[PDB]
Amino acid sequence: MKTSVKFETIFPLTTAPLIQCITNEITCESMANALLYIDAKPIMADDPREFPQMFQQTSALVLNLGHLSQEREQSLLAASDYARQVNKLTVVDLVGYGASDIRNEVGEKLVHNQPTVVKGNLSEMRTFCQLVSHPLDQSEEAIEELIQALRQQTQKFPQTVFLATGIQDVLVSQEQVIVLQNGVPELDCFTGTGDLVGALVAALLGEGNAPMTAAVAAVSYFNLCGEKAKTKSQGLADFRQNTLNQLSLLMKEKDWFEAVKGRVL
Amino acid sequence: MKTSVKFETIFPLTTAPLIQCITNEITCESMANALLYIDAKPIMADDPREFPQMFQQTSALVLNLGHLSQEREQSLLAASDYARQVNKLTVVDLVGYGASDIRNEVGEKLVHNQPTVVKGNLSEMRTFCQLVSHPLDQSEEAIEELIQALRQQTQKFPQTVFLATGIQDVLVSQEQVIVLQNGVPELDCFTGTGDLVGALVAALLGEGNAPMTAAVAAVSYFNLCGEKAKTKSQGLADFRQNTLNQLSLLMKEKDWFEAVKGRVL
Amino acid sequence: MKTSVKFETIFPLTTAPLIQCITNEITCESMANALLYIDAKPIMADDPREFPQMFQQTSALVLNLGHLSQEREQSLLAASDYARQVNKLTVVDLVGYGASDIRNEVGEKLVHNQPTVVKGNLSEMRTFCQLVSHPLDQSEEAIEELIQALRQQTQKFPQTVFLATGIQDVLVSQEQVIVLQNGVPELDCFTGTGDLVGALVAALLGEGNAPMTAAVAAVSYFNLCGEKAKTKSQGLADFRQNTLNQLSLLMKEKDWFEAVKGRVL
Ligand SMILES: Nc1ncnc2c1ncn2[C@@H]1O[C@H](COP(=O)(O)OP(=O)(O)O)[C@@H](O)[C@H]1O
Ligand SMILES: Nc1ncnc2c1ncn2[C@@H]1O[C@H](COP(=O)(O)OP(=O)(O)O)[C@@H](O)[C@H]1O
Ligand SMILES: Nc1ncnc2c1ncn2[C@@H]1O[C@H](COP(=O)(O)OP(=O)(O)O)[C@@H](O)[C@H]1O
Repeated sequence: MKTSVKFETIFPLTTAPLIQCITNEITCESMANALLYIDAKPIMADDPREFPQMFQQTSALVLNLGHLSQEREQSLLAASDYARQVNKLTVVDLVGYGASDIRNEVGEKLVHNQPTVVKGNLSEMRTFCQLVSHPLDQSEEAIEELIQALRQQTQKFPQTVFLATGIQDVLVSQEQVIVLQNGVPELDCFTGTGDLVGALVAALLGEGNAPMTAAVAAVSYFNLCGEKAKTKSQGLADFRQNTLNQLSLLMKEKDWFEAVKGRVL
Repeated sequence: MKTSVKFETIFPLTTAPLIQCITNEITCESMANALLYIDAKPIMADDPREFPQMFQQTSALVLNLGHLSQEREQSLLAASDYARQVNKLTVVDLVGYGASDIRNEVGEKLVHNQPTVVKGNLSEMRTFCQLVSHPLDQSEEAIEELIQALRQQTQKFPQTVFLATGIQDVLVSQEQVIVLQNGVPELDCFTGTGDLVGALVAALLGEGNAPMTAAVAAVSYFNLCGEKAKTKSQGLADFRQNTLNQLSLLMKEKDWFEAVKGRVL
Repeated sequence: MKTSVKFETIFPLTTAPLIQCITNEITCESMANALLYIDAKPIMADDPREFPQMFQQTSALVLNLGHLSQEREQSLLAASDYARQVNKLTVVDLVGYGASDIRNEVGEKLVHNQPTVVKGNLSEMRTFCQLVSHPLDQSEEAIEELIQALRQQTQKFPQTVFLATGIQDVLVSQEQVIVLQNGVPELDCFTGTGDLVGALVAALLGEGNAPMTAAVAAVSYFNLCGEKAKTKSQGLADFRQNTLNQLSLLMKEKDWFEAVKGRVL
């Protein structure tokens, strides 16, 4: 990949950044492990009463829309407002956007507070951009449609980078459009791959990387962990285990990023 | 096993059914993974505000009694009523029935809404049938006692199949009594085997299988995954990993179901 | 280790003790598995409405301060009061103590009810003892400072054993001061090692062991599982898997405890 992104220097993380995750109860054990496996320090606290003291210590924040409830709604909106008040680097992951009105309402509010990164899968982001969601949507036509939609969003949210994940990943900012083409289809066959990509982005933001760099490196690294894992694995449980294991190993190969496939458009 | 159940055709699932799990926070990561490993699509949302929109999309529902709380109680009773109003295929898993009055009260209400399948372990189901719970209860006498008790229940709940899990599994409907004898004792030595069997039943119901077929195939497949896993495993963590891994592999053997042991009584 | 602690007899557990965990949602799947892997029987129920009936059945209780919320606060304080009223053996794990006032307030209340064991990492326990938390704090000076601080606490809480975990582990009671030196640094690189040590202590208390014995054996066994796991492992996911696996295997070596390193001071 012909790119401005300086991959050689991303890993290992050296500041042990504290990454606070206001996240769902389904994938949180694995999100905490992911973050530790790349030398970040996870904290999963979400009680608003702690925010003043916590936010002083954290380097970045994950606001994950998954498994909504009245309690998670209070935390998410409280953390989003507060993150805006104190300029906390923030990744918003629109898990389930489009599933219901209530999710959409909460999701829209998070994005309105102008986070560092907004993230989702193709379906969620298309829905966020008010496009139809019919895959047919991974076509070159549909990708170009979403790129344009996301570029219109970055005009309203000019300090926010948008990430849509899929067979190809689409990253859009006010400055760049990047399409990435790593990973394997088995990365859809265990729970939390999207959630963990969110946490990895936050981790890189917290270490000090620029937003598009954080997004491109997090997605690339995780997807290349999948690629390696597929070669070593038989069965999906085993494939999952190896992907998570690679988070701590792929790093050690001086030239892991040579496998990155993607265009800056 | 001399049986009417057409195992050859159960796997692989081809409709990618969306299975909604209103379940406990202990085993939910593994329930989501289980469902993905057999090509179902898990959704763990439980906020009643979403139900109208979600229920339009889901193919089957898991209502798991585990880790009760006031929030889980509202979700469970709301989902149970609504599932009845719209005839959603539903598996009720009476995790912990007998532990407390409050669990029993919630549990009874779920069963009163007449789900497709009611499930628990021997102890829970015996208690549900108002039998003593003293194992002594896995004896041929005690099994025959429970069969009769469950047959009396299917008279009140004639559209519901009952599953009691154990060394031997007991399945009772208004039409059939089946005893299954697969699995290994190590399937009691990691958390969630019962919970995942519930989710697998829902998955098969959602794909389109008849209830007793769904129950018999889910239990058999999971227990045969255990049998295979034991031959490859040393240590319980390792045994767990391999059981979960087999969910995605055993399927691929054209004749996995030849290992099924059980009588139609 | 020259010690009064009779390790030969700790494992295997033979009473299948029921250990109730009022714990965080991050590491609970693994805490339940841990307990099963050493032949305890986990129950993760935390609704106060069940306590009267549950407490009749449980052998020991884990009160984990992690992932605080208004719901977890009610459960924790309710369970702590009740455990005191009925003399339930209780392990209090001060996860996150020092992070916020609200955590501290809840934590102090748990310790004020005089549990069997209070546990945390060096940082948390130092903060509990009102010491500064700057590692510099693992020095021989800082260890001696904490020992003295903990001895002053056991004067207020003379029926409570205190455990501070780290490179070296510090155990203090009114009768003994013990420093342990097993484990490997990778035990900080997956989530829940501290949480699981808490559950293991409870498990040994529930089986019938004296408090300091329970604490010393739980910490030693878990840390020696890590030591073995490191020799078999490549990558952190893999190291985690093997540590958890060893919980069920190391036991089987007649002389596992010969590897224990530590002084009674
Ligand atoms: N079919 C695929 N081929 C290659 N990479 C994939 C595929 N599906 C998902 N991924 C990758 O795995 C990660 C998870 O993305 P995705 O599954 O789209 O998230 P979600 O869990 O929110 O639906 C992303 O980094 C994505 O690039
Ligand atoms: N001792 C055993 N031998 C064979 N199969 C077992 C044994 N214990 C449990 N199983 C199987 O494992 C699955 C889990 O059942 P069980 O452990 O009874 O559920 P629960 O977790 O609700 O107590 C069931 O399909 C059951 O048939
Ligand atoms: N660097 C280390 N070297 C040896 N053992 C360790 C190390 N770090 C942690 N442990 C051990 O692993 C277990 C987890 O302790 P710790 O990581 O301090 O808990 P927490 O998760 O609460 O911070 C303890 O039994 C401790 O002795």
